Amino acid sequence: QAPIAAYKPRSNEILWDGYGVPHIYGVDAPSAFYGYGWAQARSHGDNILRLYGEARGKGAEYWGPDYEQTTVWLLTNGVPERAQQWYAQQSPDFRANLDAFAAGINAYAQQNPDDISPEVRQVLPVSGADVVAHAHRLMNFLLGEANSWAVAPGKTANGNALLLQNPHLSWTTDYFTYYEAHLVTPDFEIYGATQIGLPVIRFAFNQRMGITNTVNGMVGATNYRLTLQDGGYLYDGQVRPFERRQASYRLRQADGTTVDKPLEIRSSVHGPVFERADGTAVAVRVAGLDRPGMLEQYFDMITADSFDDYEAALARMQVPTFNIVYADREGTINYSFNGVAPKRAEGDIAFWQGLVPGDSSRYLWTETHPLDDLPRVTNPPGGFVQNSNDPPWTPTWPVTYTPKDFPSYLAPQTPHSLRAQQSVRLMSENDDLTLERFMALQLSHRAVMADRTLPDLIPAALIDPDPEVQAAARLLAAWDREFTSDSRAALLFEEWARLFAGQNFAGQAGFATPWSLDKPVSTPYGVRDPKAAVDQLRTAIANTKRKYGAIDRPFGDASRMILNDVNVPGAAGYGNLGSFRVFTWSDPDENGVRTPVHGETWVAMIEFSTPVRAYGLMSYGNSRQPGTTHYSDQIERVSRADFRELLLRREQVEAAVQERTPFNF
Ligand SMILES: [Ca+2]
Repeated sequence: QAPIAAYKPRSNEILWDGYGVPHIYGVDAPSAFYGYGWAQARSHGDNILRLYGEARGKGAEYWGPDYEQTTVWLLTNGVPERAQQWYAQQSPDFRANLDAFAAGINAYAQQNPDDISPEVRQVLPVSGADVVAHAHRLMNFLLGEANSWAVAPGKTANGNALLLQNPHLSWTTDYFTYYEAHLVTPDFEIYGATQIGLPVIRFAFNQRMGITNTVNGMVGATNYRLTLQDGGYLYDGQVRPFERRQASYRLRQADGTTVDKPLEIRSSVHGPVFERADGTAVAVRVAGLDRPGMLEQYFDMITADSFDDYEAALARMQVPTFNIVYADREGTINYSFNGVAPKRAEGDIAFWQGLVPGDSSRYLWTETHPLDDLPRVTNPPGGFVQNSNDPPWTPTWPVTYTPKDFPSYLAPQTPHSLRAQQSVRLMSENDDLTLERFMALQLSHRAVMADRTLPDLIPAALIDPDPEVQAAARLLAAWDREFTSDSRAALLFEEWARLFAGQNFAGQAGFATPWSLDKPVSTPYGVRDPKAAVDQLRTAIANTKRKYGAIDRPFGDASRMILNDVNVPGAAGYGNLGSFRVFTWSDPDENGVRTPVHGETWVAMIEFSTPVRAYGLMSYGNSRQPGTTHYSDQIERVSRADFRELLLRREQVEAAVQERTPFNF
């Protein structure tokens, strides 16, 4: 009935487990934030310092030409200055948490100067405002894939909600690195993953509740085509002069000196002006520049004492983008299509994504939608919600709204990917779910596109006079259509699909029966032009041999996951082919070996039983500092889908501790 007793820390300490996951215990909130900053510095200090240096607008100054483009971009959009403003505009209690986090990073570096790379030492000390700037850059001035599931009690065997956290970002891009951690104070507990440098956990759960995120592509900014005339720009039939402001920055030279570079910032009524290569003057207008509370909003959301508290925090509209999914031990699940969306009187999403006329107040929006204007689903009749980056039109099944219920500029009405179709199928078709079964369904790696095309392609290919084309057809026909390590037909099938549906597998032109929202998990279907498709198979056969050495190389012999000296077989594949579990394989090297560019990173599954039970893995480990043993130590488990029990209970943490860091704050 009531959740288990909350632990009351009596001293400040980090207890590290065998995978480099910090469990940070603080006697108050600022102590916990300090421990967290320390931990992030230990695990990811070099890259965090680099990113903070950038968000300062000092990339060019610290590291030179390779960082200049970002510096100009951030200074033109006023990022470092606005961050100072946002910092001052924080509530006093939350500002103190940001200060403690920064102090934690500084203290780590001070105590361990040998762990900080020479190039990023000049960044120190860091400040609460540096923290705010990085978050500002990440959310506003930086598409990524993810899956998300929440399952209501009545859909489960035990009667407790289930939650999947499953973001698919790059395995290399530094600011997209996820980090796993656990924070405990007398007043709250949070477990989960977040991007390095963020002082709040974005993929969080505790004994009461949890949330996950996916990219919705919230159209938060407008690009306005300006009509230049007589030194200014035409607007409402009149010539307006630009606002002009002289700035400057330092650029590091090869000889270690810096050089002063002038930067003129021009602005129209819309916002700062950029000149494109072709000569088009474009004004960029970003919504939600006046929303300083995004970090505190996430923090209040994840530490909410009830669903009502959660929703009230969400409704602050300080988080500019993202689909957000929620579940709790009380049994509530919710999907929210979130972000800061301008109110507009006309135009669909395509109009607002292109260049909008910058010559008229007709297109100058000034207000944004409250939470209640955006697509949301709570405790639907189907007993689940999902999003796999599909437009928000099948977040549950049966649906609870249609496209007509919302302004046409909020979200597209384009065909749902085969991954998103699988997502809906896997939840809706299963009842009486256990955590074990939930996890088994997460591993789904079906070549759904093969189900949609092979029935037409095979017989067409078998009538080709080329015996090699015939052999390829039989190879494809014998395939179980799963992306398993041992599959001899999967690589060939991918190569054919690159032609049939484009290099991203999203092309629609080749199906016989087009996608339809009336049949949203069984269209598109069929091969429109079978003879043409056979010609594509012919080309694909040559492509497969060239890339991999044969038409029947085992999928997991070519597809490997390789970190340090760990090299294990791959399984699952591209989302747009229908694989739910995603590994976006790179192009092969000269030996036909390829690895994930993006895909599964932080993967966690939580049952809100009492106490909660949760399992997870992090593909690229919990640290990327040179010399760490916690980079390649999880990938072998990933290759066998061997998830770790995630440990939130004090006795569990104490039994797993491999390193103890007492701290003072
Ligand atoms: Ca050390």
